[PDB]
Amino acid sequence: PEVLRQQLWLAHNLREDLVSLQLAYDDDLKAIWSSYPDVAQAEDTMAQQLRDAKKRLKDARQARRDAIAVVKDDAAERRKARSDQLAADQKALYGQYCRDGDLYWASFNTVLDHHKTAVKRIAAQRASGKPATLRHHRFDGRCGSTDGQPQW
Amino acid sequence: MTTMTVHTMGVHYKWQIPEVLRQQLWLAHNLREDLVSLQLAYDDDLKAIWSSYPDVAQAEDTMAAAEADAVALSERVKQARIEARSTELTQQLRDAKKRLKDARQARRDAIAVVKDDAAERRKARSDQLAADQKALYGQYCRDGDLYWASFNTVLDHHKTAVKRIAAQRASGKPATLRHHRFDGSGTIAVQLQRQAGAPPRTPMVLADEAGKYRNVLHIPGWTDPDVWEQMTRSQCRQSGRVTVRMRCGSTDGQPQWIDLPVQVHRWLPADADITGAELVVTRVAGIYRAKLCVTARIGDTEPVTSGPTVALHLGWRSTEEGTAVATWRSDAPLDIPFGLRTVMRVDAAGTSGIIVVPATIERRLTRTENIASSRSLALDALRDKVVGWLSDNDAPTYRDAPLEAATVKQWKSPQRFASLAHAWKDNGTEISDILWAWFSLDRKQWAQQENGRRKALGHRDDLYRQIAAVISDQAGHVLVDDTKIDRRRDHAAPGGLRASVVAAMTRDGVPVTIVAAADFTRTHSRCGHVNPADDRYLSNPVRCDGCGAMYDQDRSFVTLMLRAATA
RNA sequence: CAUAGCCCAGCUUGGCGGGCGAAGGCCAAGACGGAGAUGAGGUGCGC
Ligand SMILES: [Mg+2]
Ligand SMILES: [Zn+2]
Repeated sequence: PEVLRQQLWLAHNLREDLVSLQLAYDDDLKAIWSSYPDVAQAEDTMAQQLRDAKKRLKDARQARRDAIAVVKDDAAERRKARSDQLAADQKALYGQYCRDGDLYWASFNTVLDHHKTAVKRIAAQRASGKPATLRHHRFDGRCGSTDGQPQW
Repeated sequence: MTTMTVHTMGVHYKWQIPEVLRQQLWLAHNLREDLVSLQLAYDDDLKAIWSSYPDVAQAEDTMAAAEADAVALSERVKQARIEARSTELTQQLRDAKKRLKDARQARRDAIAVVKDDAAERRKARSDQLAADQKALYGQYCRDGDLYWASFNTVLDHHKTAVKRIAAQRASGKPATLRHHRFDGSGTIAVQLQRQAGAPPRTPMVLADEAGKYRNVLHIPGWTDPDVWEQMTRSQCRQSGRVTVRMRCGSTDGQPQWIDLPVQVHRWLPADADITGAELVVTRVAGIYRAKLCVTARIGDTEPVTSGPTVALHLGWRSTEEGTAVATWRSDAPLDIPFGLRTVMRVDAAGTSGIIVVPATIERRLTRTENIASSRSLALDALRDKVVGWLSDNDAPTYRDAPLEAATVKQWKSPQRFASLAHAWKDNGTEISDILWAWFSLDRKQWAQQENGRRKALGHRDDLYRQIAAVISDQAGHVLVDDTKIDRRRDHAAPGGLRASVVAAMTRDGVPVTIVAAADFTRTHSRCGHVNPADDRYLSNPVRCDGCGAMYDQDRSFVTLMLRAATA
């Protein structure tokens, strides 16, 4: 049914918005970290002959992580504020997708868990030195509401 | 017009596999497995009938006793090795081996002498085998969903395999058929029926959308190869992206077709006569690669008359820049393409050369082996970690059944771990992350651990095939010998070079001559003296008994091959 | 997730541009009979 197709389309749309919000939140954290002059200097520094470069690159990579740890406490409020900002924006998507949309709330809840599950895996994965991330997945194709009319 | 040719066409990787094709491969697997089981049953019946003869019974009892003595002496030798932690006992074991071989010869003789008596029994069993196969066909086709062409292809593969195994058992290794697990990789086929007094199934007939085979196989957009060789590679590879309609099979008594995206690189000559088309599905590192093969009949080529005689010789002696896999000599100077001059070396006169394989093949295969070892160690680490977690925690149901540490401890193949991981994608358990963190990583490695190998091996094959071409370009006659250390020989593998050279010479019509290489290496070309010692040749060069000067054994080999040819 | 390999219209080799389980392909030289990884015995599927 077209209702089924539209719900999936809304489901695909919601994930992109959540992915879009995450990277901006991810970028905001990067901007928050880059505020410290020590962090910025390391990032510029970060920016047989193979081994020497690799060693210096990771040392620069480690130093940037080292600078993150020392000033982690002093930036906790700033990180939380953007974290609170992300939650509010994520809350706003519920109104647009569910309160003002025909998407089923169970579908939103399920995807929200999946993204939140995904970021937890991702966040620790990048920590030790093993990088990977969310990227935009292209759309490929009770049953919620329909102009406020529930359909089955 | 007798020669058969087979042309390959690749399938698009962004092509899925329909449900009908999976059903066909599943049925083909089941047929092959029942056939293997019946083959083993038939072999067991034959062995029992052989054993029925009291002389054969006595010979078999003697053989069993000799085998028991041999294994007992092997156990004693193993115990002596363990106690020494690393000659008379070995001599006793050798005596037991000799006795076992003598008993085996006696058993073979006993079978041979009474062979004419159980011929009726053997024929009756074979007839029952044929009847069982016919019943299988009646089930799979007359009452099943298999297409009769695929059944014929599987039967032909099976009967080829049984002859291979019988030859191996006659020629040594007591190998046998082994059941296999349905990984999802198989073979399907379609035949082209041409009754008597019928027009040739021309490739142009196939491209017709209203042809006599529009319901069986249809490859639109054929081109004459004479025009084809002038089209640029651009329009060539853009023109070949075509859509093959193929009869695939029936489901609930309804024919089903598939529409493969294929990229055709060479077309068939207009006078050809197609025979059949077989679709092969291969699995490598969890990627379904497919390939369509078309077989036809083509007129032969006139054999050449002019062209220097070229002699080839094989080895596996090493060289600093790669394995030195062959040495060739020519009657007259030869021309070697510039793109191969670093693989097919040539001398000053142009009549002699060395074929080496660049060492990059060896390095890549070594990388594959090291990735295999590292994968094994990481596999063990994951096994230990999952066992520990299972011991210390609850077990969420897998396949709706509790998981036990003993069963997990007995796993050796990655397959069980993979299925469990895909089962626990999102259980939320930490082990699941531990069970996914491994998984993804290895499939990156698994790809490499396989693909590189094939890719690397492909490269080597290419060189050999290319070499074949150049010789058939000039040679009026080609001669071949009838001939870590083993690993290097498994990497270079001159057997491939011999097979490719013979195949190319057959296709091009050049005469191939198998020289009797008997008493050649011990023979020096210049001094004409044989050398009885069989250990001096392990190094190069070797001193000559009849002349007292070191010489190239391979160069003398090719010189002798040419001399014997030039008689 | 290792630090260079693998993949992105048959195959191998080069070159341009991309992807790390997903994407995105383009160009050039050459060659080409499909039918061999002991890892399994599941009685449909390493998604
Ligand atoms: Mg290709
Ligand atoms: Zn001599």
